[PDB]
Amino acid sequence: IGTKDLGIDLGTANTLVYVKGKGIVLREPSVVAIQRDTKQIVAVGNEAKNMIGRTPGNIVALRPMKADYETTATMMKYYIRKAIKTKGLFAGKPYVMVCVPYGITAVEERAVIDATRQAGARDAYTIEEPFAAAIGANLPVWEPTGSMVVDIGGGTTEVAVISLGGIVTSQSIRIAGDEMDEAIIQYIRKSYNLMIGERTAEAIKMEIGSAGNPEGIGNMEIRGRDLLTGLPKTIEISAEEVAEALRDTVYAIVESVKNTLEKTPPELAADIMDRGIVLTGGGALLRNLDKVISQETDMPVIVAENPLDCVAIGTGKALDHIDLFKNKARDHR
Repeated sequence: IGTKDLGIDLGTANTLVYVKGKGIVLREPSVVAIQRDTKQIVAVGNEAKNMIGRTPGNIVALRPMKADYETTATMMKYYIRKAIKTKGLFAGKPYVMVCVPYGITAVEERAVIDATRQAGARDAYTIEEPFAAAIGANLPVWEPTGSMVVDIGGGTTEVAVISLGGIVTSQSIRIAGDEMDEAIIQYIRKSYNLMIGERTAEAIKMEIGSAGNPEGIGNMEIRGRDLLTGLPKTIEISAEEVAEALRDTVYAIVESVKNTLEKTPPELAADIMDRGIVLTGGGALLRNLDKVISQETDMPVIVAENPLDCVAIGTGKALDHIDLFKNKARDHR
């Protein structure tokens, strides 16, 4: 009982490790450096970032979280080892709670667990990302009343209705932050014959992006490739245009919220109408998305406190409930 148990959120962009009794102790990019020819991972996280910055050549920089067995095991080994400052004398390895995407299958869950134990966990358990998000957002997930979370990440939006320590109904769509970026890229290509890159698209979304009602958000000067001449060009784009670019993405997200509500038992949907829907993840920060989802569902919608950290916090808080997740894993044997 001397080694502190761990919760790990291996996110698409950032990895966060929660240590029982200590909180978030590790905040590192979900990045790996591999040897360009032998495809071997030579650094992880901040160490990969530092090595990339020293440009030693013969290295390739990768974001492997969108994982295969050996990459998970290698990344887990690094993060577990780095987060644990001291070991127990009689049991030097932690129990580890691993955040996994919604809809993970049984065989996949056993593979994640195996990779985590290979990485040095005494034993390992999994928790679905929207359930971790609801726990970390402080929703009353253990009570017999309905709670709703909408976790908008990079590659997926997950919607879940929670009650009594479990997901009652849920939906996941592959429409999130990455797809907002792509919609912006495609709108600018079609409207201005201009090809922008990923950095500029993300910057546009962050600086003047919104889900609707973009009054006073402002305009931005952007640079990219004139598709006629192939030379770089600068134009000014408006928050109004960006809002129109993001419309189909936003309403796909709204549709997934509605579709989940439609599959939801009436009394749980009634509870949510009363307490409100909570948005988590980086995509929850899209200006006015809460207002748009609220307007389209006639339900209260709030952005969670600490929306970027909710999943990792909930993965750590799940350590006070290991019996539940123990039982969940034995279901998926």
